Amino acid sequence: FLNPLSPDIWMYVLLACLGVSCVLFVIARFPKALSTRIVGGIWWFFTLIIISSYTANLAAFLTVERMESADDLAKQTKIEYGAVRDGSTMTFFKKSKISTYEKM
Amino acid sequence: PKALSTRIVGGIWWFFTLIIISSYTAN
Amino acid sequence: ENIGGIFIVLAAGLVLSVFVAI
Repeated sequence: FLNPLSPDIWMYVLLACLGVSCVLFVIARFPKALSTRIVGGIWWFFTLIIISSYTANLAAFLTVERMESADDLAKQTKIEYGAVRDGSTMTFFKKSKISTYEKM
Repeated sequence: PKALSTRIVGGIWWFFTLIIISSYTAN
Repeated sequence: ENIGGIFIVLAAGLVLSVFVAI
């Protein structure tokens, strides 16, 4: 469930959340409110990208996982398919003049 | 931060509901 | 990849605050 965003990144979620939060320890130890008006606005506009990056990357996976008869078997090759040797079913396909069964 | 305990859990509401609304949009 | 394109814009506003008042 978290793999809709690469796990190389859930740590970098923290690092910047730390690097902004540490400024309150600059204020206390180590214009008006422009100092934090720039940070919180760039931060908001930044974290507002991570959500859209996540939402689209999730939708990009979820739409793809909504794309998956004899035709379905016929028009592909990953799934092997067959019949009992020298039985009426094998003969049916061997003698079928219908395209798809002929393909199979 | 003033009211630390309520606010730090407030992220595990705000970021939590973010997971739902993002999941909702994608689904 | 495109993941990291805005980690620099993130890192842009961080140093931009340091040179505001001191």
